[PDB]
Amino acid sequence: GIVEQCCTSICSLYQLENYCN
Amino acid sequence: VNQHLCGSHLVEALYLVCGE
Repeated sequence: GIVEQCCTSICSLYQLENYCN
Repeated sequence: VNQHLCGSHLVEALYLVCGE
């Protein structure tokens, strides 16, 4: 999920945007 | 530059890009 993708690894804007709301 | 986003930095990034 979002912590694995953006915290453990590095995520792009469009990955991050998939978690909006 | 740290490109990882954790904890409240991750929440602030979401607030920024999602606008809420």
